[PDB]
Amino acid sequence: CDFSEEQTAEFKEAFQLFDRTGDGKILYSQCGDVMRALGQNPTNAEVMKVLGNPKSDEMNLKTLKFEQFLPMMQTIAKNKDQGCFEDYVEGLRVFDKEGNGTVMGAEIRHVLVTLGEKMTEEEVEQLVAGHEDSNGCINYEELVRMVLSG
Amino acid sequence: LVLDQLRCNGVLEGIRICRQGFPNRVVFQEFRQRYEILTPNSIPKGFMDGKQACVLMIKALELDSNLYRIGQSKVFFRAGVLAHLEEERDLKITDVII
Amino acid sequence: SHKSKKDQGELERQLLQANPILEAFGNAKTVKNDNSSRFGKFIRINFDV
Amino acid sequence: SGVLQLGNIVFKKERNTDQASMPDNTAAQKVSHLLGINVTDFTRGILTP
Ligand SMILES: [Mg+2]
Repeated sequence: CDFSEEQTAEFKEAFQLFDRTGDGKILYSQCGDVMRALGQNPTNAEVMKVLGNPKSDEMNLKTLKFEQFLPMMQTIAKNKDQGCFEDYVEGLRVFDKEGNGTVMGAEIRHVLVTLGEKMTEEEVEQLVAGHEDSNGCINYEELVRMVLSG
Repeated sequence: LVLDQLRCNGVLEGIRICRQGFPNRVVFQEFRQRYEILTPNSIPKGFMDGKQACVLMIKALELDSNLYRIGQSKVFFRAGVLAHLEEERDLKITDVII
Repeated sequence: SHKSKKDQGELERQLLQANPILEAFGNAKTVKNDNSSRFGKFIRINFDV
Repeated sequence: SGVLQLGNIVFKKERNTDQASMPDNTAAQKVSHLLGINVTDFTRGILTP
C-alpha cells in the first residue's frame, strides 16, 4: 500500500464531520467535497477519472462507502500533476499592467470568474482579503503564497 | 467599380507581401518574455543572451526552417506562424489558471 | 470598463457626443452620398501608462 | 554590482546606418535585474530615447 493503514483512523474520524447521517455511505458529491476539503486539491477531471464516472450526469445519485475513499486518495497521491509556485506566479504576472504586480482586485476576480473553471463571485468574495480604497491594489506574492500553502 | 477600387488601392499587392514575406516580427527579449511557457525545459535558469535563448526555443518548438528567419535584433515569422503560437500559449496559460 | 472605480465618466461619454456636433455642422446630402464629410479630422485619444 | 556591470554592453555599429545595436544583452539583463527594472524598456531607451 502507498499509505500507512494505521493513519486510516484519522480519515475515518474526519469523515464523520459533515452534516449528514454518516451511516457508512456518502454520495459522489460528498466524496468530492471531502476530497476538496481534507485531501489534496483535486480537479473535476481527476474526480471523474480516478474511480469516477464520466458518463455520470447527476452526482446526487451515485453513492460510495467509507473504505472506498482510501484507494482514491492513494491513487491521487501518485497520479496527480500539481505545478510549482513559479508557474502560478508567471500566470498571474501575465495579467500585470504596471510590472510590479499590484493590479486592482477586479482583475483577479474577473480572471477567477471568467477564465478557467469560472468560479462563483460569492466564493471569491471571501478569499479576496484585499483593501478597497483609492488605489485598491493587491499583491500576488503574499496572496498566491497563502492560497497555495494548503 | 469594385475591381478598379481594389487594384488602385493595392489590396492585392498588400496581401501578396503578407504571404511571401514575414509580416510578424518579435524582438528577441520580447519573444522570450512571452513564449517561455511553451518550452520551459529549454533554457538554463541562469542569465543568457536574448538571441541565444530564442534559438533554443525555436528548435524545441519543432518549427520548420522556412517558417522563420532569425535577424539581428528581431525574430521574423511568416503569416500564420505567430498566430498559431498565440493559440498554444492560451492553452498553456489556461491550464495554469485551472 | 477597465477602471470600475470611475466607471462611466464624463470624458468617455462626451467623446461620443463631441463628434456628432462637428459632423452636423458641415455634413449633409451630396450627389454620391447622403452624409458626406466636408472636413478632414484626425482624432488623437491619449492614454496613460 | 549594477554600476560595475554597466558599460560591459559592447555596442556594435550597424553596417547600413549609424545606429547602436546590442547583439549581446546579457549585461543589460544583469543590470536590469540588479537595479530592478525592465530589460526591453531599458534597451529601447538606451538605443531609442
Ligand atoms: Mg466622407
